[PDB]
Amino acid sequence: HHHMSEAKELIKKMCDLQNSNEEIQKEMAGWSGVVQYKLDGYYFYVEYKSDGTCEFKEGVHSSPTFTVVAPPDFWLAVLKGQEDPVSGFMMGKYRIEGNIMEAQRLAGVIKKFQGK
Amino acid sequence: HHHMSEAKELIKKMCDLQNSNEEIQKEMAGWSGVVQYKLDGYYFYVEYKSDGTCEFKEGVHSSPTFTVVAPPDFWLAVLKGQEDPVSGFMMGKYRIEGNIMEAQRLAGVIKKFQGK
Repeated sequence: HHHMSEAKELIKKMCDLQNSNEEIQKEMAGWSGVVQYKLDGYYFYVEYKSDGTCEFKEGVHSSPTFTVVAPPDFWLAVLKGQEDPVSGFMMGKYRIEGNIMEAQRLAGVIKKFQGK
Repeated sequence: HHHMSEAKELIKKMCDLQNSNEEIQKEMAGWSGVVQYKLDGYYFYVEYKSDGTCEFKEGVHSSPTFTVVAPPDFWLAVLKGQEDPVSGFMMGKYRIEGNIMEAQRLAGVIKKFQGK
């Protein structure tokens, strides 16, 4: 049964798995932010908390770290490891709004030269 | 003596310091990419190698990971820790072209749910 909300449902399942798994939480800890998704009309976001837990939220956040705008079938395939999001991005299979991660990467590299 | 190429000269000094410092290299290791700078007419880039070393290059790379387009005086202040690039970005004090880092962040989070 093919249906367009499967990608959303899997992101939700993965939030439940993240919040239930002590090892994933430790790997995600140390960062806070919000990823907004727009999958053909389905609007939802995941808030990531610095304790490595997260929260799946319906709708649209007024100020996310970044936004993924993608076809649901392609995003599902990405979620299941059938498709690469880096290479997919380079080829234009979806789009991204937001550069705060580039800015944070810059800030962190600069940090290492502080006092030298 | 105020002059517009000081920010560039400091990035160059920091590449020399990175390549001379065993501890910064270990912190930078594991990632490869290219950051292109455009500071009022000064075009130069830093290639980051996965061994944590780098290379300062004159001109323009045909395909960078991302590009920083900023006023040189503001970028100098950022380099010296007098100005915050994250908050600076949010306020529109400079701009960034490229979203590959958002894409890589997505790929890495997805990785943790592989086989679960």
